[PDB]
Amino acid sequence: DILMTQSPSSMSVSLGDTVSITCHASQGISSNIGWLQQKPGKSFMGLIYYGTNLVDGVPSRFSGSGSGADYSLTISSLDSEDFADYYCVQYAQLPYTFGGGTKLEIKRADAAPTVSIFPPSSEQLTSGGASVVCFLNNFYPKDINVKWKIDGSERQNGVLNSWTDQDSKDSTYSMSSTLTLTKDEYERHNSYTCEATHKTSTSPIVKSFNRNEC
Amino acid sequence: LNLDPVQLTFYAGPNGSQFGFSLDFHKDSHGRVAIVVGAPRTLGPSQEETGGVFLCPWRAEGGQCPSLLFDLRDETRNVGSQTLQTFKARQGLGASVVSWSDVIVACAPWQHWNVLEKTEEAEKTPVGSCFLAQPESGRRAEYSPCRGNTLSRIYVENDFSWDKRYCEAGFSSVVTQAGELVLGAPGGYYFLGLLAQAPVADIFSSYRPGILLWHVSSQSLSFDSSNPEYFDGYWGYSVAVGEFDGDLNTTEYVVGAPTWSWTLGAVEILDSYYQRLHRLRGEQMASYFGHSVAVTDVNGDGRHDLLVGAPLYMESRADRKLAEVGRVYLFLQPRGPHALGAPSLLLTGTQLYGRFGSAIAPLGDLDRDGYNDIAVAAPYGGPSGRGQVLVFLGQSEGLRSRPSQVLDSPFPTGSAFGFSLRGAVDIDDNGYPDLIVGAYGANQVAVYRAQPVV
Amino acid sequence: EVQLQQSGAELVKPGASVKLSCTASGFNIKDTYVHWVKQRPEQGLEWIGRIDPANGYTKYDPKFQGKATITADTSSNTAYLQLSSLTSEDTAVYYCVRPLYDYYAMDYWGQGTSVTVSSAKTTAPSVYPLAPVCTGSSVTLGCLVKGYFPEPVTLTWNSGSLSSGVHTFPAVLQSDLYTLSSSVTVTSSTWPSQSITCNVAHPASSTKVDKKIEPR
Amino acid sequence: GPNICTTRGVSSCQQCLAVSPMCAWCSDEALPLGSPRCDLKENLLKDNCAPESIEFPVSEARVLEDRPLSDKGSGDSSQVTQVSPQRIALRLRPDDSKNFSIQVRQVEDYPVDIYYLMDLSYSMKDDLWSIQNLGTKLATQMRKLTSNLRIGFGAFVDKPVSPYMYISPPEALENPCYDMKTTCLPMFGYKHVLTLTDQVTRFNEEVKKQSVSRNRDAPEGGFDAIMQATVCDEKIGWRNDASHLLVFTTDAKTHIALDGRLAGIVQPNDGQCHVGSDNHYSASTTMDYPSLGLMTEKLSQKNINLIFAVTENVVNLYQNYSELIPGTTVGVLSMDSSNVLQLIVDAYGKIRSKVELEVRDLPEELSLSFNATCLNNEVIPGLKSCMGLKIGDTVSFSIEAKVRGCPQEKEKSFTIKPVGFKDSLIVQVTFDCDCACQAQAEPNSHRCNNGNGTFECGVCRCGPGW
Ligand SMILES: *[C@@H]1O[C@H](CO)[C@@H](O[C@@H]2O[C@H](CO)[C@@H](O[C@@H]3O[C@H](CO[C@H]4O[C@H](CO)[C@@H](O)[C@H](O)[C@@H]4O)[C@@H](O)[C@H](O[C@H]4O[C@H](CO)[C@@H](O)[C@H](O)[C@@H]4O)[C@@H]3O)[C@H](O)[C@H]2NC(C)=O)[C@H](O)[C@H]1NC(C)=O
Ligand SMILES: *[C@@H]1O[C@H](CO)[C@@H](O[C@@H]2O[C@H](CO)[C@@H](O)[C@H](O)[C@H]2NC(C)=O)[C@H](O)[C@H]1NC(C)=O
Ligand SMILES: N=C(N)c1ccc(N2C[C@@H](CN3CCN(CC(=O)O)CC3)OC2=O)cc1
Ligand SMILES: *[C@@H]1O[C@H](CO)[C@@H](O)[C@H](O)[C@H]1NC(C)=O
Ligand SMILES: [Ca+2]
Ligand SMILES: [Ca+2]
Ligand SMILES: [Ca+2]
Ligand SMILES: [Ca+2]
Ligand SMILES: [Mn+2]
Ligand SMILES: [Mn+2]
Ligand SMILES: [Mn+2]
Repeated sequence: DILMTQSPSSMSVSLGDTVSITCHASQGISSNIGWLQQKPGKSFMGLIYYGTNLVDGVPSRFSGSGSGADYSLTISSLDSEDFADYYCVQYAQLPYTFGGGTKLEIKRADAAPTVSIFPPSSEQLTSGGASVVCFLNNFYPKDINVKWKIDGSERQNGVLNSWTDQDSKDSTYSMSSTLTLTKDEYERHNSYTCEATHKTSTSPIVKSFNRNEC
Repeated sequence: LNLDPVQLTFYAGPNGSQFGFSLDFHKDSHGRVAIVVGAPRTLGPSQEETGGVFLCPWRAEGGQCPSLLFDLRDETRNVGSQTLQTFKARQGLGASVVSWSDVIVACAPWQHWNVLEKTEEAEKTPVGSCFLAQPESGRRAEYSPCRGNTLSRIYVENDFSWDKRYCEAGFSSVVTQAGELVLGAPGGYYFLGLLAQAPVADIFSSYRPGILLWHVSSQSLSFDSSNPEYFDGYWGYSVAVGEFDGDLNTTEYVVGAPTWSWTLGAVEILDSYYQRLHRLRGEQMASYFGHSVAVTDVNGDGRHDLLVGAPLYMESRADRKLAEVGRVYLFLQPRGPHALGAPSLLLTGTQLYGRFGSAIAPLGDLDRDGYNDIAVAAPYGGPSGRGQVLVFLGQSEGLRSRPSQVLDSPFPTGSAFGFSLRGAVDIDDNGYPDLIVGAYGANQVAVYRAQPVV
Repeated sequence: EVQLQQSGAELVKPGASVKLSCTASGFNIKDTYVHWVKQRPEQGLEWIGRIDPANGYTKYDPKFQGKATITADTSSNTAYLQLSSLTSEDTAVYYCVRPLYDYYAMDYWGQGTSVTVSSAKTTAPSVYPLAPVCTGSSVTLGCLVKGYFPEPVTLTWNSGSLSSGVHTFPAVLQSDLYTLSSSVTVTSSTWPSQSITCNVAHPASSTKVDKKIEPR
Repeated sequence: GPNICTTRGVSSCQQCLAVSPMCAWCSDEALPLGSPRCDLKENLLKDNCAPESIEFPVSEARVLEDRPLSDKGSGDSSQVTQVSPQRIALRLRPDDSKNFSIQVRQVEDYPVDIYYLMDLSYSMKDDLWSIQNLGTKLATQMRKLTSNLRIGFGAFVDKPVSPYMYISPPEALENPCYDMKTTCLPMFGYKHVLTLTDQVTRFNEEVKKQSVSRNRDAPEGGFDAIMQATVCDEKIGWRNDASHLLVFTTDAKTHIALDGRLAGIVQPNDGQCHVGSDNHYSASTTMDYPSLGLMTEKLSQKNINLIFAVTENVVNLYQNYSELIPGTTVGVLSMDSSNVLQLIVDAYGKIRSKVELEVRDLPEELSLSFNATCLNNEVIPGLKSCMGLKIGDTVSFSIEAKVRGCPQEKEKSFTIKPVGFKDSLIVQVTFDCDCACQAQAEPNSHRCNNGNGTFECGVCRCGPGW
C-alpha cells in the first residue's frame, strides 16, 4: 500500500498566522490527494480534492499545492475556527490510505502546572481499594511527564492517566494521574509521591503525603 | 421570398477542414451577433485531424475567422488503481455547435475513451464529448456524460445493459431557454440512443481540468430498453425543444430516431423526464424519417408546430417506379390536450438523390406578415445537383405548398450546400431575420441577408 | 443539500455482529461511490471499502476482508456496513463517505457511528470524595467516578452551580469498566466554609449519587 | 353526300389529310369548280378524278426483322432470339392508329451466372461449414435447367472502423476474437473471392479456405457489398447474355444510407466500382452505405436479379425492402444455410416465371395500349405483364399505337423490351402527314394572283411573307 507521511504531528500557532501542513507519499500519486478537517468532537469536512481544488463552501484562505509525492495544505490568516485536526488522503491506488494527522493548537506563554495530591477516600478503603489521585492543572506547553513514587521508589504498575484538550478560556492543558492499589498493598508503605516534569522548571514539582500522618 | 441572392457574404476556412459542417448565431454580452462555425476535420497540433471551431465576426465582406481555441491534447489520469484515457484524434470537434446566452457549446461526437485496470480494459470507444466556452471571459468547461469506468467483462455478464460506451454524445445538441444543455447520443445503450441533459451553469461549476471522470449531480439521462423496436434506432440522431403539453413551466423534447423499428424511423415528443407524450412513425422504411426535426409556430396561433425531414423518401411515380427525392412532414399542434394528428402538409423533393429535407431551419417571420417561415435544404438538389435551399412561407392554415424563393448553391459540385442551416436572427440589424448556410464540401459558409419585400 | 445521516451508537458484545446504516439526504444514494472509514485515537484513520449502489459491486482493503461487509439498498436510499465476529479492536468510530465531483474523492462525510465492543454488564459508578491533606490561597478538591459501564456520566458541582474553575477529565477504560475524575478550584475562604457536593448521574443504570466533600 | 372532309372546307392537301384518316385529296386539274377536292377516296373516283392524282395514305405496319424464337438458349454466339419480331416499320397519318403484335419466350437452357455474396460475421461460422460442397451440389441441380453455369463467391462483414470495429487492445485488430477462446480474421468490409467460373470445384475449395470475422453492432454492411458486386462488372465477371443471380445471405439487420455518420462518414455512395487488385472494397471507411434507390438503379442497369436469402428472424425486414426494390426475391434461409441450395433453385424458377413489357423513348404524341395473352390463349385486356410462367413458355401481346395530331419530326423510333431480357422490339415510326404532290410545287406561279402565290397539288397557296 501507499504510506502517507504527514508532518508535523502538531503545531502551536496564533490567529492570523500563515501555516503550512505537508504530506509525503511512498510513491508518486500525481495530485490524487485530498485534505480533510475535523473540528474538535465533530465529524469531518472536505477541504481539497485533486491536490488543489477547493470543496464547495470552503473559504479561499485554504489552498493546496504540490506534485509527485509531496503536497502541502496552507492556511493564510488563521481563524479561531481553523484550530482543529487536519488529514491527508491519497486515492491514486486502492486501498485508500490516510496521513497521521496534524493538530493546530493555540500558542500562548508558558505556564507551570498546579499540582495537587489526594489520598484514598474513607469510602474506597472500606471497600478494599485504594486510589491516590494527582491533578496537574493549567499548564503550557502540553508536554509533561508524571512519575509516581512509593517510599521514594518509582512505581509504574497501576497508573491511569487522562488529559484534557486545550481549554477554551486560557488555552492551557490539564492532566489527571491515578495510582490504584489494593487496600492491603496500600498499607505496606507510608510515603506517596507524584513528580511533575515540565518545560517551566528544571526541578520536578513534587507533591506527596504520608499515610496515617496528617 | 425576400432573401437577397445577389450580394452574398462568404466566410471560409482551411481546405479539407469541413468548415461549415455546423453553425449557429452567437450574441455576445452586448447583443452583437456573430457566427460560430464548426470544422470537424480541422488539423490539430500533431498534424492529425481533430476538428476545430471558429467565431466569425459579422462583416459584409466575410473572409477568414479567428479560432475559438480548445484543448486538443490527449489526457491520462492514474487514479483509483485504474488509468483513464481520452483520445482526441479524429474526434470531430465542431461536428455540432450551438450558442446560448454568451456561451458556445461545441461537441466532438467521436472522441474516444478507455479505462485500463491491469490486463483488463473498458474498450476504446467513442463516448463523445462537448466543450463549452465563454469567449468574452475565456472560461472553459467540458461535459462527457457517457464516460464510465466499468470493465469490459462486466458488460458481457449483464448482456450489455446500460452500455454508454458508444454514445457519441454531442452528435446533436440544443439548449433550452432556461439554459439546460440537451445532447443527442445516437449510439447510447448499444446503439439504441439516449439523451443527456444538464444545466450549463452546473457543467461549468462542477468541471475541473484533469479529473476526466466527475459527477454532474443535476444531470439527467434517458433510459435503456429491452424492446427490439428501439434496437439500432439511433434515438437522438437529431434533437429539438418546444412547448407541446400546454404547461408553459415544462419544456418538452423532440427526439429523432431515423432507424427506429427496423429502419421505419420515428420522432418522439417527451417531457423533461423522458416520458413519451407522442410518437410520429415514419411512412417508408429507410427514408431516414427523423433525420432532421424543427420546431416553430408556422400558422400564428401561438402553438409550436413540428417539421420532420425524411431525406431518402422515395416518391411513387408512373410505371410502378420509385425515385429517392426526400420529403418533409408538417404537424400542426392541436388546440389543448390532444394528440398530433396526421401530417397537415407533405413537401416532396424534385431532384433525384437531392435529399430534400436533410436540414430544416426556422426562419422567423421573413416577410414580416405575422407568420413564421422555414427553409428546407436539398444539399444535392437543383437541376445541376449542386444543392438548393427552398423557402416556404407560413400562413393561417400551415405552410404554402410551393416555395416562395429558391437559393441555388454558389459553390462547386459536392459542396453539400445546405447540409447545415440556421435562421431567425437579424445579423446586420436591419429589422429582418437572415439565413446562414453551410457548405462543408467547399469549406465555406454563405450568409443571405433579408431585405424589404419587393 | 447533501447530508449523510448514519445510525445511532452501538454497544455490543464480542463475537456478535452489527450492521451500521448510512442514509442519504438530499440526493440519491445511487449517484456516486459510498465508502466506509474507521477511526481510532491511536491507529488513526483506515479505509474499509467502497460500494457502487447502482450495481452493488464492492472493493475492500484486505485487512477487513472477513469482518467488513458493505451492502446498499437503493429503495431505502441507504448504505450498510456489517461487522462480524466483533473484537475489542473493532471499537472505533465508523464514517460513510462520498465524493463531491471527482469520481474517486472523499469529500462529504456522515456524522459517524460509535461502536463499543465489551462483555461488561451495566454497572453503576462508585463515587469517592477527594479532600486534600492537612495552607495556601487556593484550594483544590476532587471527585473519583470509578468502575461504571457503559458511558457516559454527567458530573457537576452543587448541581450546576459551581461551574467555572472546573476540570472534568475524559473517561478511561480500566479492565472493561470506565473510570472518570473531576477537579475544582476556589479560594480558601470558600471551603470548608461552604458545602461543596459532587453530583454524578449514570442514566444507563439510572443512578444519581451525590457525595459531599468533607475535610480530613 | 357531304362529310367531315368537305364540310370542313379545307384549303390545301396537307389540311385535307389532317381532318380525318378517311379523307383523301384530288390533285387533278380537270375538276369542276363546285366539286370539292377533299372527300372520300370513293367519292373522288366517282367524280372522275384521275387515280394517280389521288393522295390517300393508309396507316400500315410491316416487319423488317422477324427471326424465329429460339428453342434452346444453349450454345450459339449469343444468337438466341427471345423476342419476335425484332424490328418493324410503322406508318401513321394524323390522329390515326395502327396495331401490331410481339411474342416473348422464356427460352429453355439459357446461361446462368450465380454470385454468392455471404455474410461472414461470427454467427455465420456454422453456415460456412454447410456450404463446403455447395458448388458441386448446385451444379448437379442446375444442370437440369442450364448447360452454361458459372458461380462465384464474395464475402462481407461491416465497415472496418470504430465503432463497428473493435480497436483495442492492439491484439484485437489482428484477432477480433481475442477476448474469446478462438481466432478470427481481421475485420473487412467487402472482399471478392472468386470470379464467376464454370469450374465449380473452385467454389468448394475457396469456401473451405474462408473463415469468419467479428464486429460490434448487429446490422452489417451487406448493401456496400451488393453495390460493388453489381457495378464491378469485369471483376465479378457477369456475362452479357446470361441470367444474373446475386444471392445475398445474412442472418441480421443491414446498414442503410446515412448510417455511416456514426463512423464520421458523410460522403454519399457514388455507385462506382472501388474494388482493385487486392479484391477488397477500398472506399469502405470513407464512403457511406448506398441508398435503396441507388441500389435499384445499378441492379437494373446491370440486369442483376438480387435474392434475399435471410433467416426467419429478419424475413419480414427483407420482404419489406424487397417491395421497395422491384424484381427482388426473398427466401427463408436456415440457421446454418443448409437449405440454400433448394432456395436458389426456387428463386431461379420464380425469376423466370414473369414477362413484363417496358417501353423506352416513346414520343410524347404517341400512346400505347396492350392486350396480353398468357396461359392458353386467354386474352387479358389492358395488361402488359404475364406471371406464373415456366421455362419454355411463350406469351404474346397485341399493341395499338395512337398518334395525336402530327409532330414536327416525321421519323422517330422507340423500343419494346421485356424487363431483364436482352432482345427487344424496335418500332421505327414514320409520320406520313404530307402529300407527294407538295414535292413538285410551283413557287411564284403565274396561275396564282400574278406571281403572289404558290401553286401546289392543284390549288393556289399564299407564299412566304403573306
Ligand atoms: C413489414 O411491413 C408490414 C406492412 O406494413 C408491417 O406490418 C404492419 O405493422 C404495423 C405496425 O405494427 C401494423 O399497424 C397496426 O395496424 C393494426 C390494424 O391492422 C389491421 O388490418 C391488417 C390488414 O392486414 C391486419 O393484418 C391486422 O391484423 C389488423 O386487423 C392496429 O391494431 C395497430 O394500431 C395500434 O398500434 C399503433 C402503432 O402502430 C397505434 O398507433 C394505434 O393507436 C393502435 O394502438 C397498427 O395500426 C400493420 O397492421 C402491419 N401490417 C401487416 C400487413 O402486418 C411489418 O411490421 C413490417 N416488418 C418489418 C420487419 O419491417
Ligand atoms: C384489346 O381488346 C379489346 C377488347 O377487350 C379491344 O377492344 C375492342 O376492339 C374492337 C376491334 O374490333 C372494337 O371494335 C371494339 O369497340 C373494342 N371494344 C372495347 C374497346 O371495349 C381492343 O381493340 C384490343 N386492343 C389491342 C391493342 O389489341
Ligand atoms: N440496450 C439493449 N437492450 C441492447 C443490448 C445489446 C444489443 N446487441 C448486442 C450485440 C450482439 N452481438 C453479437 C455478436 N455479433 C458478432 C458479429 O455479428 O460479428 C455482433 C452482435 O448486438 C446488439 O444489437 C442490442 C440492444
Ligand atoms: C390488328 O388488330 C386487328 C383487330 O384487332 C386484327 O384483325 C389484325 O390482325 C391486327 N394486325 C396485326 C398486324 O396484328
Ligand atoms: Ca411544457
Ligand atoms: Ca401552430
Ligand atoms: Ca412569413
Ligand atoms: Ca437582417
Ligand atoms: Mn453479424
Ligand atoms: Mn449461423
Ligand atoms: Mn455490424
